[PDB]
Amino acid sequence: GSSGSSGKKRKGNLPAESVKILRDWMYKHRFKAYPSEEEKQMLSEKTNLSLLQISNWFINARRRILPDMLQQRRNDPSGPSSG
Repeated sequence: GSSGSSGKKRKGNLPAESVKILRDWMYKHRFKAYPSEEEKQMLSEKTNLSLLQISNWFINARRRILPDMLQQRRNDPSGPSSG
């Protein structure tokens, strides 16, 4: 037996209650903070978001959350472009 669903909508950030689902995972995997088509699709079921939103959130989230949980002070200023 096989089946599926669809949904197209537009919304800003995600609701904490929902984020928790993503974060909780981003923590254990904080190492890379990059889920797989499977991981995302899985969480999207609990958060009720769209694969697009999932990864999208991780992007900016990995700039405030990842660094907030991992707290890895790399201190490596990527050289400029000068162009």
